[PDB]
Amino acid sequence: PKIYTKTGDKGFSSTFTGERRPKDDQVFEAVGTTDELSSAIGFALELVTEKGHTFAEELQKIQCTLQDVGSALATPCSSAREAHLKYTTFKAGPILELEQWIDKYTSQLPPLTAFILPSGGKISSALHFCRAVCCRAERRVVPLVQMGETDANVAKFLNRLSDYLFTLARYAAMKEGNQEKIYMKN
Amino acid sequence: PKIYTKTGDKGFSSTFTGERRPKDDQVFEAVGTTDELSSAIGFALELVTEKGHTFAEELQKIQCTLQDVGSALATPCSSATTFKAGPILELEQWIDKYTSQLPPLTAFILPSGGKISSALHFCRAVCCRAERRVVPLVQMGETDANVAKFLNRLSDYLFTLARYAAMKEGNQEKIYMKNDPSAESEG
Amino acid sequence: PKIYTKTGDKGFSSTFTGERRPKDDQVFEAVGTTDELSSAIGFALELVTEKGHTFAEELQKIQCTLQDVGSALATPCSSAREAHLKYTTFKAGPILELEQWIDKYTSQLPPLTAFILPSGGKISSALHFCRAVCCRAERRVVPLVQMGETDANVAKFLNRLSDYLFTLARYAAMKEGNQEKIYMK
Ligand SMILES: Nc1ncnc2c1ncn2[C@@H]1O[C@H](COP(=O)(O)OP(=O)(O)OP(=O)(O)O)[C@@H](O)[C@H]1O
Ligand SMILES: Nc1ncnc2c1ncn2[C@@H]1O[C@H](COP(=O)(O)OP(=O)(O)OP(=O)(O)O)[C@@H](O)[C@H]1O
Ligand SMILES: Nc1ncnc2c1ncn2[C@@H]1O[C@H](COP(=O)(O)OP(=O)(O)OP(=O)(O)O)[C@@H](O)[C@H]1O
Ligand SMILES: [K+]
Ligand SMILES: [K+]
Ligand SMILES: [K+]
Ligand SMILES: [K+]
Ligand SMILES: [K+]
Ligand SMILES: [K+]
Ligand SMILES: [Mg+2]
Ligand SMILES: [Mg+2]
Ligand SMILES: [Mg+2]
Ligand SMILES: [Mg+2]
Repeated sequence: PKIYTKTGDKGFSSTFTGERRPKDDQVFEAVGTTDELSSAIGFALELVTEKGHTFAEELQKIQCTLQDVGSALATPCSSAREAHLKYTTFKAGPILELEQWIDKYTSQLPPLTAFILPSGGKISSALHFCRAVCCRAERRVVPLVQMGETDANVAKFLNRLSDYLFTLARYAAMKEGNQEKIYMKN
Repeated sequence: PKIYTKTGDKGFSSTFTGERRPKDDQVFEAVGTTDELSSAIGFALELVTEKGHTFAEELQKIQCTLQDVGSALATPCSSATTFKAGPILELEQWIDKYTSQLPPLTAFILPSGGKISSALHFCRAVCCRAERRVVPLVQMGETDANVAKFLNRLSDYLFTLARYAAMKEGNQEKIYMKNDPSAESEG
Repeated sequence: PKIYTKTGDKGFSSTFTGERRPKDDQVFEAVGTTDELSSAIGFALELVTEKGHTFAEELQKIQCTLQDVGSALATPCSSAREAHLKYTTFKAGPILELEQWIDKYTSQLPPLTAFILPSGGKISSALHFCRAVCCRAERRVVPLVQMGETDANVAKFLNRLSDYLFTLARYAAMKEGNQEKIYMK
């Protein structure tokens, strides 16, 4: 069977529960923005792997969890059978692991005091962009959690992930020798 | 007449029909996201040309069609458009060509496979976002249905091209593996 | 302190004026998309500095002004008090400077066309992506201007910045001796 089924050609698509919705539904905005984040991370990962940083494995693990995020988002509670809710439950384990990684890098960084510019070299800049896309994904998940469609832990993970990406960007810039850019109005 | 006319400085702009709409109108959201997609493809194209891949001209032709998509979107029928299906069938022929050079997809791949493949997966995700912005305009009857079908087919092409580029470069794509640091998974 | 306060874990966040609003509120969509634009420019900047182009300094100054844009957006006029005027005020100066920079490059470039594809080399193509994200940021700020939440000059600056990014992309392509790709039917 060809990759193009054409069943999505008139603007509808399927969730994991089998429910079909218009493609501009909040579910597909959330699934799609999570995929956009994972794709941005995938490009940043290519810059890590080539430039000799060592945290590539952490970003790959995050992409795996982002697939679990996408699967949970694609399983709205309002149309989920018993057997589907195995995919709606998003366990909190990965959130705790992000906190442990944030702690690990924070020990090696200078104190964060003021706002910094998104900068610090190619990899740090890419990770700041990933961070911004992650914040956008969070904004897309918030209404689904408010409507009872999605486990609150999905949004908690994305909230914590933007802190991880911020911290990893600062870590990468420090390892490259690039000092943080601080600007204050006036 | 400089490039900055300032006619957009109060938050309104003009469609191709000359109609004034606020810049957050669904028309400009669709036009803008199609332009974002074309721009992402343009950056991927730069990486493709550096590596010497064969499909640089296909991506350039796609950018041309995306300008036609933007033109159609900027011409709502309510204030008027004809997007032919030709480009959709050409995408299908290209997908078929690359699919014939690849194994069937068995594993769930992550966005990965090299700098070029990963850039194409990002273009794929932006293309899906463009599709979501065009769907309400088609459903309202403002835009030719073929515009949404082209964007639907294009994310399939970008996915297939990413896989094809990784194969030609000899790069290992990453596959999904369950991440369960707290041993909470049941099955 | 841990950077993760978890006060955002239930879908709400803070404005600079002390409001709590849901994270999908238009204020955070605008703040977030301006941050996305600044981060995209930061990546473009790294490509520019690898070639030692002096206009890296213009891109870094723009990142600073985008921080001021974000601060203004995060300080909605509906809840601002007297001391918040330091952040709600957005003067016309940065807009006029973009126009001067646009004029500077335009006098060195071939006549303007509306039929170039996003192209012209890695730097030029990256700047065309930044331009598209800039237009998206502008779309997120215009409803806040309409609601009286944000200074009109904030949207004017983002409008002008798209034109600057377009012009700088053309200028980078020319300096590299790169032919831009042209639309064909
Ligand atoms: N534009 C989109 N944005 C976000 N999510 C999407 C979009 N299109 C589809 N999806 C989701 O991603 C899944 C796979 O996408 P796919 O393109 O195979 O589906 P489709 O567009 O419905 O069908 P087809 O492309 O074969 O016509 C869908 O089942 C749906 O859950
Ligand atoms: N922020 C935006 N997002 C998406 N599309 C836009 C945006 N602004 C304008 N457009 C569309 O793109 C076309 C060209 O944009 P341009 O920036 O020249 O228009 P403007 O902002 O209305 O005018 P000016 O920038 O000269 O004040 C416009 O005619 C309109 O159709
Ligand atoms: N997802 C988002 N999109 C856009 N802007 C955001 C988002 N989350 C927070 N903000 C804004 O950015 C500021 C800093 O974000 P931060 O992540 O520290 O806040 P939070 O998410 O509310 O708290 P925490 O992350 O500690 O639980 C916030 O005060 C808010 O103004
Ligand atoms: K498909
Ligand atoms: K968006
Ligand atoms: K203009
Ligand atoms: K969009
Ligand atoms: K935080
Ligand atoms: K690069
Ligand atoms: Mg947060
Ligand atoms: Mg223009
Ligand atoms: Mg599809
Ligand atoms: Mg404009």
